[PDB]
Amino acid sequence: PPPLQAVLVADSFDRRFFPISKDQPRVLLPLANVALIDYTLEFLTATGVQETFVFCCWKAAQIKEHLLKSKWCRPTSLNVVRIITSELYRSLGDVLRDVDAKALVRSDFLLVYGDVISNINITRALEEHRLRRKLEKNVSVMTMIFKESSPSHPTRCHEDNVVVAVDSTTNRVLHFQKTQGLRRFAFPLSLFQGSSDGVEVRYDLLDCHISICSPQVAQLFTDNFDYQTRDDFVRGLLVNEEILGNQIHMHVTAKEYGARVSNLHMYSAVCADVIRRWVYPLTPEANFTDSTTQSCTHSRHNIYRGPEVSLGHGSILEENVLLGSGTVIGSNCFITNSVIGPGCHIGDNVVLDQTYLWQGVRVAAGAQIHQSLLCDNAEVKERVTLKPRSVLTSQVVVGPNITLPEGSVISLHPPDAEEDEDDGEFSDIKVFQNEVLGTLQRGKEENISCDNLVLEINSLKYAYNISLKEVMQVLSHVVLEFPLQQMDSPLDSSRYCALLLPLLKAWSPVFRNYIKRAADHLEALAAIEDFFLEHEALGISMAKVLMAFYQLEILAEETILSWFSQRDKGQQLRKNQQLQRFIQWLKEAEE
Amino acid sequence: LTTLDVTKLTPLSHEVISRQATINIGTIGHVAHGKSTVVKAISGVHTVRFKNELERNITIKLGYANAKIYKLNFKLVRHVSFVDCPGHDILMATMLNGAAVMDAALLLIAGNESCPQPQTSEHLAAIEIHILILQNKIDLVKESQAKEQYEQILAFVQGTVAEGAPIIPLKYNIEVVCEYIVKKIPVPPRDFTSEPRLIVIRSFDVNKPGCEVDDLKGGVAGGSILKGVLKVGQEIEVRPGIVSKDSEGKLMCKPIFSKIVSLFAEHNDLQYAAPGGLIGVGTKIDPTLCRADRMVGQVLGAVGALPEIFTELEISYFLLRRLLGVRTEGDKKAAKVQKLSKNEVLMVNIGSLSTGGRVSAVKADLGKIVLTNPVCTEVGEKIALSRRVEKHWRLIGWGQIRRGVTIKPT
Repeated sequence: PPPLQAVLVADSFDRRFFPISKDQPRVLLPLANVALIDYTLEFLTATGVQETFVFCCWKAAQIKEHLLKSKWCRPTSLNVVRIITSELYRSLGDVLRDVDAKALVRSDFLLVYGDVISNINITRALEEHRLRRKLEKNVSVMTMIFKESSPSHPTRCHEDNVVVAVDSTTNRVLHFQKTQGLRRFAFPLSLFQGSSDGVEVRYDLLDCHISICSPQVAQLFTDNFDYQTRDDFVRGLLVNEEILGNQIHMHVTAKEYGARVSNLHMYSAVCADVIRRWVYPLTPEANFTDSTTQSCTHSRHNIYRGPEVSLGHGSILEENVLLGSGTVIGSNCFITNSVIGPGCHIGDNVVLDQTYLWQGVRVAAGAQIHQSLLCDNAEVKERVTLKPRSVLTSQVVVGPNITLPEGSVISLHPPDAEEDEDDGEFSDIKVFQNEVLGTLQRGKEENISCDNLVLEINSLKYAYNISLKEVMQVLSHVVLEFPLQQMDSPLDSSRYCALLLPLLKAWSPVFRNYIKRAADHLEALAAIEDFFLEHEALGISMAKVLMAFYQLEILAEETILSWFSQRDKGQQLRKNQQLQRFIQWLKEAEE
Repeated sequence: LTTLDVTKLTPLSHEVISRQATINIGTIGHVAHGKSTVVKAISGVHTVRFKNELERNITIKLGYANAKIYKLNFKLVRHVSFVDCPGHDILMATMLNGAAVMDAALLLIAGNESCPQPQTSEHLAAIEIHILILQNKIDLVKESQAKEQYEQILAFVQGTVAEGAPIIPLKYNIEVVCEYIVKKIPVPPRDFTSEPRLIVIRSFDVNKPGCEVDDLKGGVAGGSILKGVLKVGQEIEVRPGIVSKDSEGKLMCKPIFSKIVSLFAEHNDLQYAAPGGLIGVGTKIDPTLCRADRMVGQVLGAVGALPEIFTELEISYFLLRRLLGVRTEGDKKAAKVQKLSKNEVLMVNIGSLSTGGRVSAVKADLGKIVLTNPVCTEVGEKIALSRRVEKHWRLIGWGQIRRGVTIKPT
């Protein structure tokens, strides 16, 4: 087999990090003083990947510059990394389509995102995938990696929770869905018809967002050009099983760690896990990205101390604290469960609880910081309290004597930030008639072409298997009722004549094409008689209505004479002077 | 055994010079991919087996089936290629984007039921446009057959608005249908004097694994020719060519030049290719650029076709209000085409060129569709617009190209 390859999408095509991601890509955000790209590159290198492709679109220049100075771009790195940039990328589907276009891969590559923290060794999963592919002759197209977990774990965010129904004896994924906002899950019966021997429903799987894929995956992505996410591919493939089977299998790990950073909740959870050595050997003191700045020593209660930290007198580090190089801590401080970047300056009598400080953060004396994030070079003035879930972006200062609420997100960009930040704190046939009327109303507003309008009317008639005589009656009734809608409550004949003018002229080709036979003309006249009788308030203008049919050639001159000759109550209405005058005028004008 | 030669100037549709395939006839019916048995009984089962690979677009590719009609120790009178794709929506979208496709139709109606499939077939036949309906409900009682015929006549009475006046009624029915087709099918006017133009719908790599350096054949493309006649040895060019974006800029397309080293139909074809069939023009192209279905979507020109490479197209459209002929029992907003949402991927289908395009902007009369790959069709042609509602691409509307972005790389 050829050397193992990997496609590393270095751009999340979704903005879950405004306003933080407005000046720094999510891929370059420091988790434990080390960027996420470094973690995922180390994971790829440690598992045997020998060739990696990074596809970065948003702020690709910064990612390129950071990568070129990294360890993996050295000539001595066994994991060769290729950097491909393009502004046209919009989704992971675009990346896979480009991979298939340039034919980057040859067989059984790795699909991971650029923010995946893991220590998983995929040797067993890769061997199982290859053996299954060899035995089934190119049926299994993907092998997704999952981690055994519990629904109550902090890593199990509500957004990315997933329930999967699988075949327990072959590890084949039969159904896959997300549980965001759902209090009750549903599974189609088509799962049980094939693998009736064994079916399991698993909710204890954490999605590591790692997949072992085949070039057939890229081929399917470029076949269905509308695919944008891996979930779209999985769903569309699992629903289209009768043809192009192309089944998907899975692998479950129990003693290994893997999770992707999608939001601040996942960021905090993964940072806490990394500090507490849950991703061994990817520990802060391991210095897996060899550099002079990120060296530190591990002590009791998971205390990581860098060079020249210079802790003050009386300050207490409780547990799970990482201190960067060049940091300065005051006196009588209390830092716990916090990560502090290099070069930070901390005042006296401060309290830090589950907080994260990036490079250059300066904190004045007496501050109280709990469960908040402080980006690069953020500053806090004297006696400021930050309630949980607070975010301070880069170059942000907070004035003295203020207690930011429990959701404060402030940056130098006014719109995206919830508060602009600065050196201060504050400041049966019935449906057919309705459809015909709806189409006619929509067509008139949008000025629909006669040929297009005729096709739509014909399509509806053929769909409902409507008859020819019924269609003529329905068309006349719908058109006549539509002219009545022009006047709200006039109940006059003048309004009916005004409305029937534009309707007859604009829709003349449609009526003429539909009403051509003599029998249809007789049916149309009968429908007009019912319409005139049902609208006797507007029926005084029936003479104009009769003239309109002759003028538009929908009803012939003999048709009007035949309708007038045939009679009763309707004949008395047709015996009026206005009706008689129209017949005499039409006969004389014709000849 | 035929005796095709290489001496012809002005051939005809019914001329015996080709005698392989000159007229393409569609086949849309309620068989639901069951028309294969009828086609085999009319044409042949194993007639088409010359190049196989891993199928990619099973339900989005139009398939042909060559067949020669013989009459009166029999002599071949006419040859027609039967086209039948899975799903009438794709065929309807392809046919109603210009002309020179599916000159004839055969409505495979059923005498057992009158389900919504017949209505959809009738709507597709009306939208696409000489039809010839036929009922395959064999093994029925005489009274049952008469009742089915009466029901079919009642349906055809309404269907005759556009074209609903055919007549047809195991191999005896096939023979009767063949005789009726031979008697009724008219010769369509095809411009043989124009420059040849071929649209690729199937690509192959004939070089088997572990082959020697001597028997190394490659570049065996395929597809259909609309206007013109292709002659072996001519210098042909691919309008799309090879598209690369590694230059850190806009997409650059370099056309590929080759020579027609062969021309193969289902049987052994001559050095000249005629329109109205599936002719595989095997050129001198490297198999690496033409692997299994890796060249589909390119137009193989001859004299440098004027159609430039288009990246984005401004198309004025008339979106259809509802699904054409689809009125289910529920119809809970399923048969209702919504407005053109921004950043939505739609299947632009210009003639037989199936490509993908996302909507970038629109103001109430015209959208600006950015295509997933460049195309070379025209500057004012009619481009259909489709979109899937549930795992099935379906027609949504029409379009007329008004402007575009041109790419002209050397």
